[PDB]
Amino acid sequence: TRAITNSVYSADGWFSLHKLTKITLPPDCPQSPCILFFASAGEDYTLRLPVDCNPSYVF
Amino acid sequence: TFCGPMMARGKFLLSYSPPNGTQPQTLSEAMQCTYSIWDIGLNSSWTFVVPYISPSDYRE
Amino acid sequence: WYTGRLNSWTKAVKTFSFQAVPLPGAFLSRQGGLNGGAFTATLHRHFLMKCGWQVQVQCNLTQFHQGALLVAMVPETTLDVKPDGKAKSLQELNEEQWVEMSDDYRTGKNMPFQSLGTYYRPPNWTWGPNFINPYQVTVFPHQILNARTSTSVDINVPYIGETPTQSSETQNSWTLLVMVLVPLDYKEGATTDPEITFSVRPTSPYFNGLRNRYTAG
Amino acid sequence: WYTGRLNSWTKAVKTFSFQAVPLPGAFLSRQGGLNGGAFTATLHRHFLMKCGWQVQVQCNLTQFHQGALLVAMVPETTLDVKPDGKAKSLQELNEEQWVEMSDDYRTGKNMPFQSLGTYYRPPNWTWGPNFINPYQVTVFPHQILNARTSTSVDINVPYIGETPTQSSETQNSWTLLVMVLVPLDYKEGATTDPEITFSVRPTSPYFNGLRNRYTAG
Repeated sequence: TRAITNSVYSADGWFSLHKLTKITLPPDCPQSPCILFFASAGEDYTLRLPVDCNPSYVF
Repeated sequence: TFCGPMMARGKFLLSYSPPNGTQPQTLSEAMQCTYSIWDIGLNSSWTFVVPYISPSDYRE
Repeated sequence: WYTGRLNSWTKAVKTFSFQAVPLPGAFLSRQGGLNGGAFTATLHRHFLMKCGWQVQVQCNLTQFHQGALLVAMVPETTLDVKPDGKAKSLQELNEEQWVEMSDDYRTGKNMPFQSLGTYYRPPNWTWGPNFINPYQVTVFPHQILNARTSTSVDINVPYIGETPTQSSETQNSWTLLVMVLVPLDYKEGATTDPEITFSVRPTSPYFNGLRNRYTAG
Repeated sequence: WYTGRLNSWTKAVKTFSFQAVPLPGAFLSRQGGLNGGAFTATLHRHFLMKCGWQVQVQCNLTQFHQGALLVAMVPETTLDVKPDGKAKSLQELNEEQWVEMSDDYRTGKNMPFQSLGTYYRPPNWTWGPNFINPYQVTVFPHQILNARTSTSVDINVPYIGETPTQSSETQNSWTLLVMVLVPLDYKEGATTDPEITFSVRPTSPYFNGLRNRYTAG
């Protein structure tokens, strides 16, 4: 879950998004559209081996 | 058909564009039209057929 | 459902005068302040189309009004172009406000044509196949507009064409026109110079092909 | 059905800013110019209440508008009070026009508290249990408000509470809030700074007790 030191079992590469082609700008419409991203655990997501929390958030 | 080296690979894109104001130039513009993906390594001859489209029964 | 505004009726309008809305061509210029917004652009990214139409008209007169208007669907017309061979401009529309009868239109005389050039003698043009017969307009699907009972317009023309389908940017086989049967008259005080509004609906379309947005030649 | 007016969206509004309507408490002050007229007074002559709620929102953008708004039902909130422990005034509402994010709210730092007095040393306040997590607001029942498709708001929260019923003048377990996801932007000419309107409906209420009109302590 946490990576004290980079390791094979810890990191799993990266994910990226690429603009495939130039988008269309119609007459008199505003510019700079907005995109949002959301994350959620998969149906098979599972944790293990509980631990004690870091109390840093109090500060 | 391809004829080249041994340990080389690549990708190719095939497309068709009906008539319009002028022939498309950019791969971006072409991508909107009908197209297909031909991999270099999967096979060596990715056959292609242009569909018959016309506002009549025949053509000149 | 696309809606558009035409010019307003005035008593100054003569008889047999007219104006027309060539569908779907008028969309390109957004004729009468009309913007379909979806079909208009969808046509650009395609080339071949095949769809019907469904129109409507409205004009509110009042108890002390009188007049007669003729509305009909005339196919294969070519009256939406200037004699040279260029479509009219918005300024020209605002200027004319109406299409007045002329011997040229009666005879199909001044419809667009190609100049012969320097090799030939200048021929005397006399007649053409796209003449306009003012009286026999009633033959085609039509309705009347009487100030005492003029409610609205309704029509539904099936598809037509030399071929099952045609190119969008060029095809023109259906057109809507309005004619002033009886000059408008009324007593002052009620609604003066009522406006004319039009609606258009295609039916069972089938867009064909795919390509980037059409580019001017 | 009670209806009320909130402040109008402006592009000057930052992101994560918000405003809330704590039901049924807002009725006492007729928040947003709202007067139920029947329930508002009926609560006064009773003491214990148990009812649900049903809300709605509206905001009309136009073709050339863009933005994102977040609306959700967050229970057990206590953001409708000033840090001292007093609810804001109508002048304060008209001044602020919006609730801007602050580390205090992020940490629950400045929520109302009792002063210790002269016997104790002054403690350094650091944190509280009523913090606000801006990102995770989506967990509770919520919806988005995008200028391209924002139609209206709809929600129906069942009753909740530490006990089956509570006192009307004090109970607060449900609250409506709106958040500005994307700052508003648009081309000039269309609707500018659209207004925001809210509606509220209780469901299956059960008023309890009987006494004269409640008197201020």
